[PDB]
Amino acid sequence: NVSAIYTYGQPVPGSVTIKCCREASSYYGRKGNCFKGNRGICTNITGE
Amino acid sequence: LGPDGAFYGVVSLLPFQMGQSGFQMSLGVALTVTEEGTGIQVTHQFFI
Ligand SMILES: *[C@@H]1O[C@H](CO)[C@@H](O)[C@H](O)[C@H]1NC(C)=O
Ligand SMILES: *[C@@H]1O[C@H](CO)[C@@H](O)[C@H](O)[C@H]1NC(C)=O
Repeated sequence: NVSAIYTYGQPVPGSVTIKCCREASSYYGRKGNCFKGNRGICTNITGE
Repeated sequence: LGPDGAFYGVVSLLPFQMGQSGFQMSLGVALTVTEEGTGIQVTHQFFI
């Protein structure tokens, strides 16, 4: 639930884009656990 | 098939989650062979 305001209390027309993701497990790799998870599935939306 | 009886079934593992914790250490494979005229089929299942 996002809003944005100028210094003197004015609405700001513009584009607001939000991107949310993360890593999966990151065990360590190599002599540990070489291939693991993904790059993290990253999603993305944008609004006006 | 039909030339002499042969099929080279390459299966891509990319849709499978190789590299994560969705493992059961077992990949169940079922193979069924039918015939054009007769509706009879032969089924063969095994665990990789
Ligand atoms: C979100 O940003 C990424 C940046 O790499 C882009 O590839 C992706 O297309 C964007 N999302 C949409 C729905 O366009
Ligand atoms: C079966 O034999 C070998 C071992 O898999 C393979 O190289 C060959 O291409 C196969 N032949 C057919 C017809 O699938």
